[PDB]
Amino acid sequence: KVFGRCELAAAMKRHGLDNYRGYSLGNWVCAAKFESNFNTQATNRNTDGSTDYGILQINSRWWCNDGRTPGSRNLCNIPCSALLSSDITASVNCAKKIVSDGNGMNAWVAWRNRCKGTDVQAWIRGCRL
Ligand SMILES: [Cl-]
Ligand SMILES: [Cl-]
Repeated sequence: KVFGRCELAAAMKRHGLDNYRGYSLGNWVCAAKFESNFNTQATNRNTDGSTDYGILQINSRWWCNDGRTPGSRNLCNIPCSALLSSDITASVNCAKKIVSDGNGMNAWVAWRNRCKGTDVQAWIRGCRL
């Protein structure tokens, strides 16, 4: 599923992401924009052989099981394929764990490089919600 901007903002809000660990809704929408272009099916292979999955490009090195990342963990206790669903519940629940791990949203390199220190509220501006 490719979400609309305001559609994704609403789904994230419903699942308790606005202001989670202090990160406003626009931070999460901005992160998703640059990680997946709002496509729940986005997958990308990393140099290390791990793979990033879903709307927030959650990595198989620590967070989900894909069966093909040696020496990995599955800290969200989920198959990586659950992160590609049209229903974002699994991605949101696992993102809550990630952003609580100590470095906040800097866990997402694209958030640090493309969202952090910008007008992230632009990403939810005009949205009813
Ligand atoms: Cl915001
Ligand atoms: Cl923080």
